[PDB]
Amino acid sequence: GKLPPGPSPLPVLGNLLQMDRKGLLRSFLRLREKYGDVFTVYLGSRPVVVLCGTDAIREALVDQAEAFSGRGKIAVVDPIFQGYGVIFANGERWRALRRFSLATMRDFGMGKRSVEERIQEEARCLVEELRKSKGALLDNTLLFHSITSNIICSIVFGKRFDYKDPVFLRLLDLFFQSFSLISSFSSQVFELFSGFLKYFPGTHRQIYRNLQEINTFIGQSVEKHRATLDPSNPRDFIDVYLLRMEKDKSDPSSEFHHQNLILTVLSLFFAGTETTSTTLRYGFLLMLKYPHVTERVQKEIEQVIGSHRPPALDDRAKMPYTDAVIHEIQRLGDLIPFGVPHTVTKDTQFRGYVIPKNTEVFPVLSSALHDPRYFETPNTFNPGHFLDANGALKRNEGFMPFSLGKRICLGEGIARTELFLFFTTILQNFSIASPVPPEDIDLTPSGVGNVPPSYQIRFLARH
Ligand code: HEM
Ligand SMILES: OC[C@@H]1O[C@@H](O[C@H]2[C@@H](O)[C@H](O)[C@H](OCCCCCC3CCCCC3)O[C@@H]2CO)[C@H](O)[C@@H](O)[C@@H]1O
Ligand SMILES: OC[C@@H]1O[C@@H](O[C@H]2[C@@H](O)[C@H](O)[C@H](OCCCCCC3CCCCC3)O[C@@H]2CO)[C@H](O)[C@@H](O)[C@@H]1O
Repeated sequence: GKLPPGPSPLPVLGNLLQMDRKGLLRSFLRLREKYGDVFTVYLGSRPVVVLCGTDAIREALVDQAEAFSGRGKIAVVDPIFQGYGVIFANGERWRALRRFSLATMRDFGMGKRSVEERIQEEARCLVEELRKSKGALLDNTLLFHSITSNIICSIVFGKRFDYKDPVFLRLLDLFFQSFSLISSFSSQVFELFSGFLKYFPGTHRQIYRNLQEINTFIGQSVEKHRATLDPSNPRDFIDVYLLRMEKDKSDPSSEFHHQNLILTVLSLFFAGTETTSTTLRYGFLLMLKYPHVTERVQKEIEQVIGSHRPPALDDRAKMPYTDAVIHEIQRLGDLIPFGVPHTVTKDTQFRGYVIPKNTEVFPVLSSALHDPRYFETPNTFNPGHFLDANGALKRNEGFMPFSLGKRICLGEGIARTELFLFFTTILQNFSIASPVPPEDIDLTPSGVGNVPPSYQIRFLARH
């Protein structure tokens, strides 16, 4: 090869002068145009292989799934995670934590009720809360952050919080503030030059402080769990982990220690809230812009579910139009546009190039989600992208918003359940309106995560 082709770097500065000022995603897409679907870019000293297009991403993450199963650091959060917890671990630590997390989230949670039942109940609480606004203008950001946070709380703490609980809201505010800071231009600069910038004030110090405050709270919950534990009846993720810590106490090689507990719980909040919340927020923005689509979803809800019974996950298979709409919301939403960093786990043979062991790799998910091979109108909201000639749901190789391979989103099922039940339970009970006429609504957004514009909305009780 030897490494994939790319711009010639400077020492220290890497490919700074070949980057685009609009950000990392724009820098990558521009470089793609010159160098092709697989290229090397130096971010500071670090060479990083970038994978664009559906093929290159699948050839890596699926065809060499084990080789591309490594996880890269994110400079602004590494001082917190330090390669612990389920997202940022590698090797055996990652395998053990992922195996445990998959199994546990599937089986243990608030009131012994299933994840689906907990989401249905959160949706019922949400409908009750929206009813109280009586059609007032609101910004739905807070409530969407609240319901997605409450699902993770149900899983990990075995409880949910009232929407107006002030301590819940103080910690929610400072937690979600972190995402904006992580996806900012300043944090992208920090990705490049952290080795220098860590010695100076900046967003990285605010991100650190916010997440440490959350870690303190998680620590306090772990102590409270331990003090109230019934080993015959584990409540939630924390109880199950404590029991595993007990089961492995005599094994100093075990990953099931305190640091992995705190940071795995943090990881579930970090990965499980913002993306799901912003998807819902983006979805409702689209539903304001395209009332004919929203009307059709409501028609389908009426036909399949009706106007009394709450939506259930079983309904989704009978609702291909609504399902296609959710797919298209995720696709156009493109909330994690250049993926979460991977690494190769060994020197890796890829398209004639050799990628040394531990080289970082970015799967540019955006480039699959906008691939014109797979989506006739990639920049236009089109639920027909996911519907066949008989009006049935159709699957698409370009559709990869949860990534692919061994690192695929651990919470894809939960996220899928949340989108379906929240969208349908809301629309079953409320129509929507806003001060801005549909044609005037602007969908224009961004870093590791995408962020749509702020907007007002009215939830109008139907009946
Ligand atoms: C619409 C919502 C969501 C989207 C689009 C999304 C997408 C993603 C993506 C792109 C990744 C990176 C995979 C990779 O490394 O290539 C990821 C990882 C992850 N996600 Fe999600 N996610 C969502 C919601 C959730 C939820 C609700 C949970 C938990 C219940 C969750 C848990 C995780 C975890 C733990 C990882 C790290 C996986 C690993 O490193 O093994 N996600 N997700
Ligand atoms: O050689 C110095 C100058 O080069 C040209 O500008 C270049 C670059 O030198 C110029 O710096 C600019 O790049 C923008 C800086 C990139 C930093 C932004 C990064 C911050 C971190 C994450 C996102 C990327 O874009 C142009 C790309 O062609 C200009 O045409 C001339 O002013 C001059 O020749
Ligand atoms: O006297 C203080 C206690 O009040 C009650 O509630 C506690 C705690 O038990 C309870 O867990 C609560 O937590 C509120 C904060 C929840 C934050 C969770 C966030 C994590 C990150 C994403 C957003 C959600 O804090 C309350 C105030 O201290 C508890 O019922 C009792 O333990 C005790 O009476």
